[PDB]
Order: sequence, then structure tokens, then C-alpha cells
Amino acid sequence: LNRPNMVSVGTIVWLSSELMFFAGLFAMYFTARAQAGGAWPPEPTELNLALAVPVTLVLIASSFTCQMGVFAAERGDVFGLRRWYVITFLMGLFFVLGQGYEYIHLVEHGTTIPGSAYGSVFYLATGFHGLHVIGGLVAFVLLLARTKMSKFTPAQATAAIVVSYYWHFVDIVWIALFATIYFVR
Amino acid sequence: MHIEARLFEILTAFFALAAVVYAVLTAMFATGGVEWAGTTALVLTTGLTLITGTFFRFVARRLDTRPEDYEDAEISDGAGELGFFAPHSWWPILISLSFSTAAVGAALWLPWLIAAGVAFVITSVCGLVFEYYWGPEKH
Amino acid sequence: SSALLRTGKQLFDTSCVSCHGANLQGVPDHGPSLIGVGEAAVYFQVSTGRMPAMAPRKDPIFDEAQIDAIGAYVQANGGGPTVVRNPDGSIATQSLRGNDLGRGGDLFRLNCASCHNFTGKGGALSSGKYAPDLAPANEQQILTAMLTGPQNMPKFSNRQLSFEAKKDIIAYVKVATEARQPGGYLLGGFGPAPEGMAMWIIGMVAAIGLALWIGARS
Amino acid sequence: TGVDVEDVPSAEWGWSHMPIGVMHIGGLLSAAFLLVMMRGNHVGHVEDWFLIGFAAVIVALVGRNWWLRRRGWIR
Amino acid sequence: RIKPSDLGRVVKRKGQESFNFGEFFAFTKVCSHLGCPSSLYEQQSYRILCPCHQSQFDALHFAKPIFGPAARALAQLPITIDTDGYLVANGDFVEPVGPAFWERT
Amino acid sequence: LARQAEDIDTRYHPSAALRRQLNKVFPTHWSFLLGEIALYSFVVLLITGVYLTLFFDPSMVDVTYNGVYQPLRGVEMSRAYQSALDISFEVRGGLFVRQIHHWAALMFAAAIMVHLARIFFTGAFRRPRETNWVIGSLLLILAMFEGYFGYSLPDDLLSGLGLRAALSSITLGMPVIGTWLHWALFGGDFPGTILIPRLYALHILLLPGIILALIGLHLALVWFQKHTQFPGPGRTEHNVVGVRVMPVFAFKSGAFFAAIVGVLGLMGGLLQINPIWNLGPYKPSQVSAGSQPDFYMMWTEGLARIWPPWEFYFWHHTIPAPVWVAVIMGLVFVLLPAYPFLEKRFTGDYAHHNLLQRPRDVPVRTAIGAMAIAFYMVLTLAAMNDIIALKFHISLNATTWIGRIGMVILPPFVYFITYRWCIGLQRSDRSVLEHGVETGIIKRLPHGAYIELHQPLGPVDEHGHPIPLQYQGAPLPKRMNKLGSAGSPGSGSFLFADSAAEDAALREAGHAAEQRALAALREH
Ligand SMILES: CC(C)=CCC/C(C)=C/CC/C(C)=C\CC/C(C)=C/CC/C(C)=C/CC/C(C)=C/CC/C(C)=C\CC/C(C)=C\CC/C(C)=C/CC1=C(C)C(=O)c2ccccc2C1=O
Ligand code: HEC
Ligand code: HEC
Ligand code: HEM
Ligand SMILES: COc1ccn2nc(C)c(C(=O)NCc3ccc(N4CCC(c5ccc(OC(F)(F)F)cc5)CC4)cc3)c2c1
Ligand code: FES
Repeated sequence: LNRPNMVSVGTIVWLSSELMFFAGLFAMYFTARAQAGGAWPPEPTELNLALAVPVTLVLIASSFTCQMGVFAAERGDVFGLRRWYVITFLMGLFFVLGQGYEYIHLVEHGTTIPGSAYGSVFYLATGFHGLHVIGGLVAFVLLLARTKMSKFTPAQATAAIVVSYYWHFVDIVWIALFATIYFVR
Repeated sequence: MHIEARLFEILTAFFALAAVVYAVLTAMFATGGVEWAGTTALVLTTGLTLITGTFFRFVARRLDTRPEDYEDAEISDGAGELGFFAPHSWWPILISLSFSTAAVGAALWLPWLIAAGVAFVITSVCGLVFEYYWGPEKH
Repeated sequence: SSALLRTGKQLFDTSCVSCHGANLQGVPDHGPSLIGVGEAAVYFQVSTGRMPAMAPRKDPIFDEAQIDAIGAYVQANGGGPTVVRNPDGSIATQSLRGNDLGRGGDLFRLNCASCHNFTGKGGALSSGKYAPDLAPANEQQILTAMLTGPQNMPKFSNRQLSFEAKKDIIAYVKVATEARQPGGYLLGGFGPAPEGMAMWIIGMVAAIGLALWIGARS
Repeated sequence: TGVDVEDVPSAEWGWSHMPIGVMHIGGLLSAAFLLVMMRGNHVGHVEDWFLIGFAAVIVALVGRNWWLRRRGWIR
Repeated sequence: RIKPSDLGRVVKRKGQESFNFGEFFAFTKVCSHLGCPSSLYEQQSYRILCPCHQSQFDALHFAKPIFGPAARALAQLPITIDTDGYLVANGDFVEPVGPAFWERT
Repeated sequence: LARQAEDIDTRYHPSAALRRQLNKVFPTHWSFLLGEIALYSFVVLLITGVYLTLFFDPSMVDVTYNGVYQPLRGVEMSRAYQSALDISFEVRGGLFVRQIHHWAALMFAAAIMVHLARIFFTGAFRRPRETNWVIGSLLLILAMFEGYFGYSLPDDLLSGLGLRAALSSITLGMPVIGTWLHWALFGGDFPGTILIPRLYALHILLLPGIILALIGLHLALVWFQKHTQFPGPGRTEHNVVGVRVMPVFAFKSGAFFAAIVGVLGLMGGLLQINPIWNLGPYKPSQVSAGSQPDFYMMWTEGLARIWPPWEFYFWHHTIPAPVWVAVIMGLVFVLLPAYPFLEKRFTGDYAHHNLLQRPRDVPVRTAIGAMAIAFYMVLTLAAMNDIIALKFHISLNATTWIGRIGMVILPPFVYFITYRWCIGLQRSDRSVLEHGVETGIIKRLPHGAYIELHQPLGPVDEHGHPIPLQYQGAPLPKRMNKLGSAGSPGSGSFLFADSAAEDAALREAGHAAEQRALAALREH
């Protein structure tokens, strides 16, 4: 019974709504870039590209690791799932720490939220993505703790799958934000 | 499912058409060029409907006929055992109370209230997720 | 170019006349006269943002030396107090910090702590009104605040509170708002209410959680 | 004292009855206490109207319960 | 010190019509409820607020209480100036100061 | 240590009382540790107070500070305030110790209140134990006043205001005795010279001694009248089911003691309480905005705030307002210890009881208790008027009137809701007794009908429906996973699996031991 999965449909439609949320943020960003003529990233601000590439590659590797974990989950063994999801958690934590470090080193000598328009839109666009990543980390921890406390049933597999492609959606919207902010300018 | 996918494809086609038309009509004939705020909303609502429609399309191509999708069928076809539908639970009201605490702590700028609200939200969501998986007590 | 208050009476006419009058006469519906007041009142009211009002503190509207413009324009119509200046013409700061924090703190506890707090947190007055926090106000704002006597706050002249007394009070306030808490995380600056809350919501939940873990339930 | 089991299932395991006269008299006394609190230093009358409005609802509820119990629609 | 603008809303309790010197009034500072310092003075409502339990006295109406468990007015002190121009007391309080007891106020 | 043990045995020969105390059985419910919490808090209080007495000087003479804390140099203060400042700033580890002391006092009070709530709601005060209830009530009163006298010792502005207002000007207002009590206690008018030494003597010697004697008597009565228990599988009014002291109970008690000490140390190191240096020495001319006593006197303060100004003036005399606060507080302190006798007079039940009641089986008492707790919460929140009206933007007069009206309309509303809620819980229990436990699975029953696959708790009749059980005062399961339904995860560590033989053996022996425990406790 119930040949198409239900949790899958729910997660998919919710991810669509989240995409619309990020649409609102993008619309905020593109305006105030048309108004600032010339060096629209103001003089105290210049982005350090020597740090933003490794964290993006780390996030992509995280996506690969999560897909491997789902492959392991579809056949009923919990330990491969646990290993791949621990790896994914560690890589996401590294990404968040790198982003926070760049925030510190960038607020150190210039750009602030109340000090500019570019700084405002930049921090607003990237901090919400950071919050989404932190939520994904919490979901990973909860899923592992839940696999710890009973035998492996198909419901656990469905939960793993939906958490997986939530993570995929996250690290795709990150690619969009990165290509828009750091390269297009 | 074949009709849901077709509905979402119709919607995605119309939204993409409208987005492109608006973009190219405001590139010219407008005061300051491309409008940049309706354009974005339109492309990303197109993307929303596209994601949903593509998922439904894959699930339809990977599926055999279903008593719901199938005419010609009788009630003895669906005779079986449905999923698990949760009976009584009291965690939703606690989740809502925690989220409301965090929200009122964000309205009036009070960081301690925001921290307490976030902690309570984590606790209540953990309680909701684990409700039907805790085992018997170990003594 | 001090003979130029044509700016000044260019911003007042487009941001104030609806509530104070074209001649600074106090529209009998909303605003006071603003004649006896001086540059210090305008400085404190505008720089903190309480001015032009729809009164709480908000974001300021005017700078780029136009607070000076409105202040000079208002001073030209009366004889109120003026803002302190340093040998450059700007407004001063750190040398109004008395080498003495004991006297400043005793004066604060006698005159100021009744409405604000022991250490300058807020305090509630009757029927709405409250006394705000003293953390984000700079030195000239503190001086002009206790010199001009804003709404429902008493007015401390330079004869009952001399200039040393004011400088020492400023120094005590700025030190009390910027000192560490050498006992751990202070729970807001108030008395036993945050302490009781923290007890009930941290220590008791830890104790009851450990009691639930150790002992069985039946 | 006594209550039938079909209203309170665990009527034999503990105290489960409070006589209704207690509740009626308590409601009337609380209304009177709310009313007598117009004696003071209240300059302004915004507070007196809340006192009068909360004392009318209590009396209304008590009277409704008494009248329905008197005609057998309750118990 | 009361602003010269009002000076027409004063009520001047029955026995103390001449206890003020112009615009100076000099009430006591010990709340007539339980004895905390009633020091919160709002300058343009003319209200004195006791911070211990929040009573409110009306500085323009012989310090009459207008909110809270406070029930008796604050005591007023008579003042004047001496031959040199300093403020001096023109006598004593007409009644005891502070909380009440069995004997009298 | 055979030689030493035998020589102790020929000199004392206990060997039978030790066996009688090593075999005592104690019930194991998480709710039976709320008294241990208070006991351990009291022990920590004793230790830290004995440490503190080596540095405190309780005088009221005036000195000039001339210390290390610079923003107070040259200020004239009493000797007690200076001694407290010296403890805080000039003894290595003194601030830590006094913060532990204050946090332990707070935890003492909170644990006592939670324990009282348990005792009241479960009905553990009935026929054999009214006197133990009375002793507990006396302990509560003494703890309140001891904490008050304690935090009034290092006389600073806040403690001085509290002393002045409450003690001086409520004792001063009593109808006839009044000023006589005030002058006997203070030695004169309010700011004296004998107040702080007298409070010091009362606080370190007398009240701790009385509390220690009463705690000894309390624990003796609990030891010789064996503990109560909840109804269950093998529980009767004539036996105690639990674990023996010998290996287990002492171990659990000691581990709980260590964990409570750990929590107290952590929160005494990381959170700040009573920073007396931000205040100043007490002076009768200056005041601040907070005021506020510790959370166990806030109800007294709130009652004084929201009580209307009703005074009586007759011939040559005066009865002020705080007299009302006095009689109401006395009435509360008299109605607390005399409750079991009231309930036994009203319900007319005088039998021995050793099995507890679930709070849902006694709706009227549960509603009374909820009403009292709501009243207490209203009185406590009415004490932080200033903080509430400042942080949350509300008028001050508005909060006063909100408290003044809530004091009358919240208790009855809470009573009504609690009564209906208790009966609803009873009905929910009866439904799962009549039918089975809902599993949450749905079927379609080829003629298009939806059923929900209940699961019986006992025997079944001919046509598959379970025969209804009878209620026995014990809790019933509501979730299928609490019964063993979906369990038995893998037996790895966290990332690597174990062998299959180990997994099978461990699972199978665990199942066997569970079944044996069940079958053993049923049969007795
Ligand atoms: C059980 C009942 C009280 C017995 C009734 C017996 C008989 C009726 C005696 C008459 C007494 C009547 C007339 C007046 C009552 C008031 C008076 C007696 C006060 C004396 C003190 C004493 C009796 C205390 C009463 C019982 C006590 C309040 C138990 C409450 C605690 C229990 C039930 C639940 C606690 C659970 C806890 C771990 C989580 C709660 C989290 C927080 C929100 C608790 C709420 C909370 C509390 C409780 C604070 O005290 C508090 C103080 C300062 C700041 C904040 C808070 C605060 O947030
Ligand atoms: C009618 C809306 C309104 C506007 C617009 C407005 N004010 Fe005010 N102003 C008030 C009110 C009302 C007060 C009374 C002070 C109070 O109660 O807080 C006041 C007070 C003042 C005071 C202090 C009066 C005193 O006696 O200390 C000054 C100075 C002042 N305004 C100047 C200004 C300036 C500068 C502007 C900006 C051009 C401005 N006002 C615009 C309403 C307004
Ligand atoms: C309760 C009477 C009261 C007294 C006494 C009092 N204040 Fe105020 N204070 C207030 C009120 C009310 C305001 C708000 C005025 C406004 O917003 O226009 C205020 C505002 C201030 C501000 C502005 C705070 C800010 O962030 O802009 C400062 C600074 C200040 N007072 C300092 C002092 C000092 C120093 C003393 C002691 C000499 C003192 N106050 C005594 C009530 C008082
Ligand atoms: C038994 C219950 C007790 C309670 C509720 C209690 C409570 C308190 C409190 C709250 C303080 C304030 C501390 C501060 O603010 O710094 C205090 C001070 C003090 N306590 Fe206790 N205490 C208790 C027992 C004891 C005992 C048994 C002793 C000594 C044997 C003791 C010795 C002291 C001393 C000397 C002070 C003053 C030192 C100081 O204030 O720094 N206390 N008490
Ligand atoms: C800290 O800052 C602040 C700021 C503001 N407030 N406002 C208040 C109310 C407090 C505050 O501390 N309240 C707690 C409190 C309340 C009353 C007493 N009395 C003891 C003596 C008195 C008495 C009366 C009659 C007697 O007669 C007989 F002897 F019994 F016969 C005996 C004793 C009874 C009540 C003791 C403590 C406070 C604190
Ligand atoms: S002490 Fe001033 S109101 Fe009670």
C-alpha cells in the first residue's frame, strides 16, 4: 500500500517554499546593486577569495558523502549510514567554522551591518544560509540518535533519504549564492 | 500519478513565459532598465513549480498503475493495510509555546529570552521526533 | 562663518514648524515654546534621536554639522545653556572624567540611582514613563542630559551641581557601564529576580533530570 | 460524601465531591470583594469599570447555574 | 521649586497655608507607609513616587496620596530665609514623620 | 580485616542491628529523591558557612574603607560591609565560596517547595504521618526566616531597605504591643548598634541548631515508619517492594550527592549572585529602583504591594495598612500545618494508608493545590512590577491593577480547569482499559471500511474483542513502543558491527531475564 512515499512529497513541496524564501532575499540583493554606481563594493570592502573556494569544495564533498550514506541506507545496515553521516556532520561543521572565521576577519577592519548597504545585503544573504546549514546539522544529529534506539525499519530509511536531499538543496542554493556574490559582483 | 505532473508542467510553462516577457519588456520601455525585483520572484516561482513537476514526473515514470489513478476499479482493490497515523499527542502545543517565546523575545530585543526560546524549541522538537521510538525503561 | 544660521532656519522650517511654530512659539496643541532653551537642549534632543517626534530614543536624522545649525539658530532666540567645546571647536569628551570615582559614585547614589539603578540600568516610573539605560550614551550626552533636564527628569543647574561634580558623575557612569563582572555572568544587573529564575530553570531542572535518570519510575 | 461513578470514574479512590453551596457563596463573596475595592486613591475611573465588568460576569454565571439547578436542567 | 507658570493649582492644606516661601515647598522624604525614601520626583506631573511599593503623592495637593497602599499625606516643613539670604527652617513639623503606630501618626 | 572486625565484634557485638539495617528495603521512584536534594543542599550550606565564619566581623561601627577596591576608597561604611568586601576581594577563593553559599540557599528553598508539592499531591500525609507533615511545615518556616536573616548580614543598601521596611515598619505597626516589640528587638529606634550582632548570633547558632534537630527527627520518623509506595503489580498495604540498602541504595544516594554538589559548584562559579560592591553601604537617605527580596519572600512583598489602603482611625489611635499583611501571613502559616486534620474532618476518613494516590484520582484536592499554586504565582509576579513594566512595555498602574484583580479571578478559573482536566485523564484511562492500546495502523477491509488495529492487554473473547479489565490504581501504557514492540537495534559500538553470535546470545539472554523478572514479581 501507498506506492509513492508520503514523507518524500511533503519534503519536496516544503523545499519549494524555501526556494521562494531565498528568492525574496535575492530580490533584496539585486536592488541596491543597480543604485551603487562604480566600485559598488565600497573601498573598505574586498572579498578574500583565498578562503571561499576551499569551503565550497568542502560543502560539495559533503553532498557526495551524504549520497553515499543514502546508498548504504537503502540496504538495511545501520553502521555504514552512521559512518557516512558522521563524516557529513564533520564537514558541515568545518564549513560553518570557516564562514564564521571569514565574518570575523571581515568585520575586523571595515564592513558592518549598520555601516553600509553592501554589508547589509551581504550579511543578510549569507547569514540565513548559515542558519539553514545549522538546522541541517541538528537534523543529522537527531537522525543518528534515533537510529541508535531501535531496530532498522523502512521508516528510518525514508527519514535518512529526506534529510539527505534537504542537505542537497542547501548546498545547491549555496552554489547559487557563491557564483552570484564572489564572481559576478 | 499522471495528472498532477501535467498540472505542474502547465503552471511552470506559463510562469516561465511570463518571467521572460516581463524581463525583456522592462529591459526597454522602462525608466531605469530591468526592474530586478519582480523578475527574480518570477524566475524562482518558475523554479518552484519546475522542481515539484519534475519530481512528480519521475515518480510517475517509475510506478505501475494505482487504484486511485485507475478508473474501472472496485473497492476490493484497495483492501489492505495503510500506514501509521499518529493518535493523541501533546507535543505540538509545547513546540508552539516555545516558538512564541522566541518570537516575543525577538520582538522586544531581549537576548536571554531568545536563547531560552531556542533551547526550548530544540527540546520540544526532540521530544516530538523521538515520541514513538523510545524503548521500555531499563531499570 | 558663524554669521550663517540661514541653514538651521532652513531645516527647522521643514521639520519642526508643525509642532513648535514658525517663530519657536509653542503651538498650543503639541509642543513647548523652545525660547528659553539653548544649544544644549537641542543637542541632547536631536543627537540621541528623541527629536523630530511622531518619546523614545530612536535613530538620529541630522548630522554633517546641522545639529550645530539648529543649535545655533535656537540659541540666537534665547539664552539657554550651551554645549561644551574643546580647544578645536568640536565637543570635547574624556577630560570631563574626574580623577575621582568615589565622590562621583556617592553623588550618583544620592541623586541619580533612585530612578535609574545602582549601576545605571533602567527603572520604571508611573503610568507609562520609565527611566532608560545609561550604557550607550556618551559623555557630552550625559552632561547635557543632567544640565537641561529632559521630560520628567529633574534639572541640575551648574549652581547646585558644579562642573567638577558633573565630570565626576560622568566618569563614574562611564566606568560602571564598561567594567567586567568578576564573579561570572551577571544576570542583567538587577537583584534577585533573575537569580531566582536562573535557579528554577537551570539548577532545579538539572537536579530533577538526574533524579529521573538515577531513580526508576513506576 | 458521595458521587455516582458514571460522572467521576475514580469516585471510590479519593475525594471527588465539593458541595455547590461553597461555590455559589464563594462567587458572591468574590464579587462583593471586587466591588468594595473602589475605596481608595484611584483618581481616574478606567479601573473602576473593569471592577464593575468583572463583578457582573461572576454574578451572571452564579445566577445562571443556580437557576438551571433550581429547574432540574442540571443534576 | 515649582514653576511660576502653575502656582495656581496649589491647594494648601488647612493648617499649613504659610509653610512655603514663594515657590519652595520642602516636604519630608520618609514615605508615610513604611518609611522608604520617596525620592522619585517627576518634574512636570508633580508626582512623588516611592520605589519600595510604588505609592504616588501629589506635590501640588499638599502631598496627598493618589495611588497604592499609602493613606496619609507627607509632612510639610516651614521654611524662610534669614538676614543674610540663606534658607532656614521656620519651626518644626506639625505632626510625627514616618510610618504610623498605635498612639498616633 | 579479620582481626579488627572480630575484636570490634567481641567488644560491641552489633552483628544483628547491622544486619537489620543492611536488609532494609527502599522503594525506587524518581519522585523520592526531592528530599535528598534538600538534605544535600543543607550539608553544603553548613560546610560553606563554617568556612565563612572565619573572616566575617559583625559590627555596626563606622570606618573609612582604604582597601583595594578603588571606586569605594574614602567612603565611610560599617565594619560588616568592609568585612564582606574583604572576603570578596582579598581572600583567595572567597567570592567563589560566598557565591556557592547563596546558590545553595536558593536551591535549599526550591527543593523544599518541590518536595512539599509532591507530599501534598500524592497524599502521603494521611493517618500515620500527620506529625511528620507538621515537622516539615515548621522546617519550611524556619528555612524562610533563616535565609532572610542570612542575606541581611552584610549591610548594604538593598539589605538595609529590606530590613527597614519589612522588619522595622511592620513590627512597629502591630495594634497594641507594636513599638514594645520593636524596642525589644532593635534595642531602640531602627538604626541601632545591636542589630547586626544579634542577627549574626541568630543566623549561625540558633536557627541552624533548631533546623538540625528537626531534620534529625524528620529522618528518624521516616526511617521507623517505613516509606510509602505507589500501587502496582506486587504492591500491597503490608509490604515494601524495592531494593535493599546494602549494595544499591547507598550507592545511588552517594552518586546523587556528588552530582548535586557538582551542579552547585558549576553554577556558583559561572553565574554571579549578590554583587554587593556595585551597591553601597546602607545610608537612610538614598535608595534604588529594584528593591526585591529573594524569591521566597517575594510573595510577602507582592501581598504588601497589591493590598488596598484600608486603615482605621478611632479615638486617639491608628491601625495602619500593613497589619493586614501581618494577619494574612499568619493565617497562611497557620493554615499550612493544620491541613490534614481539616481534610480528615471534612471527608471523614480515618484509616491507615500506605499506598499513594495518583493526583488524577483525587480531583478536588488536586484542584485545591493548583488554585493555591496559582495564587502563589500571582503574588510572586506582582513583586517584580518594575522589572516587568520596564522590560516588557506595560504601564505600572496597569500591572498593579492586573495583580489586584488576578488575585481574585485566577484561582477559581484554575480550580475549574484542573477539576475538568483530572476527570478527562480518568476517562482516557478507562477507554484504554475497555479497548486495547491504539497502534495507529489503518486497514481498509475490502468493503471499504477503516479500522485501527487495537492491541489487547489481557484475554480475548470468542470473536476477537478483548474482555474489559478493572482499574487498579496503576498507570497504563499508551504508546506501542513502550511495550516491547519495535526494539533490538544492532549490537555494534557506534560504527562497527559485532559478530552475529554475540548479538543473538546477548539479545536472547536479555529477553529471558526480562521475562523472568516479570514472572517472578507477578507470582508473589
Ligand atoms: C501545594 C500547596 C501549596 C499546598 C496547599 C496547602 C494549604 C492550602 C496551604 C494554604 C496556602 C495558601 C492559602 C496560600 C499559598 C501561598 C503561600 C502558602 C506561599 C508559601 C510558600 C509555599 C507554600 C510554596 C507553594 C508550593 C510551591 C509554589 C510549588 C511550586 C513548584 C512546583 C509545583 C513545580 C516546579 C517545577 C519546576 C522544575 C519548573 C518550573 C519553572 C519555573 C517557571 C517555575 C515558576 C517560578 C516559580 C515557582 C518561582 O517561585 C519563581 C520565583 C522567582 C522568579 C521566577 C519564578 C518562577 O518562574
Ligand atoms: C509635534 C512633533 C514634534 C516635532 C516634529 C519636533 N518636536 Fe521637539 N518636542 C515635541 C514635544 C511634544 C516636546 C516636549 C518634550 C517631551 O515631552 O518629551 C518637544 C521638545 C523639544 C525640545 C526640548 C524642550 C525643553 O523644554 O527641553 C527641543 C529642544 C525640541 N523639541 C526641538 C526640536 C527639534 C530640534 C526638532 C527637529 C527640527 C523638533 N523639536 C521637532 C514635539 C515635536
Ligand atoms: C526618575 C527621575 C530621574 C532622575 C532623578 C534622574 N533621571 Fe535621568 N532620566 C530620567 C528620565 C525619565 C529620562 C528620559 C528622558 C527622555 O527620554 O527624554 C532620563 C534620561 C537620562 C539620560 C539619557 C539616557 C540615554 O540613553 O539617552 C541620561 C544620560 C540621564 N538621564 C542621566 C541622569 C543622571 C546622571 C542623573 C543623576 C544626576 C539622572 N539621570 C537622574 C529620569 C531621571
Ligand atoms: C541553614 C540554612 C542557611 C541559609 C538559608 C543561609 C543563607 C545565607 C545567605 C543567603 C547569606 C548571604 C551570603 C551573601 O550574600 O554573601 C548568608 C550569609 C552568611 N552565612 Fe548563611 N545560611 C545558612 C546557614 C549557615 C550556617 C550553618 C553558617 C555557619 C555555620 C552560615 C554562615 C554565614 C555567614 C558567616 C554569613 C555572612 C558572610 C557573608 O555574608 O559573606 N550560614 N547565609
Ligand atoms: C530587600 O529589599 C526590599 C524592598 C522592599 N521590601 N518590602 C518588603 C515587605 C520587603 C521584605 O523583605 N519582606 C519580607 C518580610 C516581610 C515581613 C516580615 N515580618 C517579620 C516581623 C514581623 C512581625 C509582626 C508582628 C509580630 O507580632 C508577634 F510577635 F508575632 F506577635 C511579630 C513579628 C512579622 C512580619 C519579615 C520579612 C522588602 C525588601
Ligand atoms: S515604603 Fe514608600 S510605598 Fe511602602
